[PDB]
Amino acid sequence: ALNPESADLRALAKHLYDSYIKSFPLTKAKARAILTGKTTDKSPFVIYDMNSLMMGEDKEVAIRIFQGCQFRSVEAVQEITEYAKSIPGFVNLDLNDQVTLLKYGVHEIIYTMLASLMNKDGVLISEGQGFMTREFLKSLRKPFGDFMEPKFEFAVKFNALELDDSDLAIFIAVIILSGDRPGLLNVKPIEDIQDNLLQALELQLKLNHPESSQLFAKLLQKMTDLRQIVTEHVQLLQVIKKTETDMSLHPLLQEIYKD
Ligand SMILES: CC/C=C\C/C=C\C/C=C\C/C=C\C/C=C\C/C=C\CCC(=O)O
Repeated sequence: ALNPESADLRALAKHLYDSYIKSFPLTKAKARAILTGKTTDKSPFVIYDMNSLMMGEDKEVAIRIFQGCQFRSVEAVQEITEYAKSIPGFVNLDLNDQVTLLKYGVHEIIYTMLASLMNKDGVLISEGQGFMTREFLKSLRKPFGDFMEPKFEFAVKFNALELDDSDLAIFIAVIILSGDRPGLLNVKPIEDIQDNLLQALELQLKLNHPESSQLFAKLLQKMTDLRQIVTEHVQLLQVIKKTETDMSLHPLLQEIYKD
């Protein structure tokens, strides 16, 4: 009994999933397959101590690792940015609002997808070839040992929803196209787009998780969690700025944070 109205939403869902697969080299599906011994050819090298770290590379630890994450983030911003362009209506919006939606949405999206590469013990690195334990990270020199812990806590709770890539594709689209962003010139156009995006997600979740009662509301509530993650990460950098005057925060990343 898929009426003609709902039929339009499915088409949107498929389009986004398609652009999602095409913009992100390491999907949750692949991540899970690596993480759960579902292989012998895609198993990762593990880093849990200083020795394994150096035995893993095939300037100091804490700093070297931080610069690393910096490189990746910027790469992610680039991937998320290319995904944005595929969202119907996004490029058609005011150029300025396009920049605002990205600057405010990029990190909320990065933490959402990061969960895909995490389990309670650690996180995949280098496109899945490596796996760095939570303990190792939670032990790095202060205050770097506090950088990852908050994301892990999100991940663990967030992964309980058991969402797959097709679900995520729409969710992250909903995140970007949010009219309540600071400095938006024309909120209306943006809200019209989020409206059917939320309509797409709801059907998507409905059909794909017929048993999960109120999955739509549970997922939307998680959006609060992402926000706090961003908030405290920000003041964390402010500290790193002061304590490490010789460390360089990538310009692209520095531009996103003037908010
Ligand atoms: C361990 C670093 C070395 C290589 C990186 C390879 C893959 C990266 C994947 C996971 C690494 C762990 C965290 C990085 C993920 C997101 C960035 C973390 C915080 C955001 C920092 C920011 O953008 O300000």
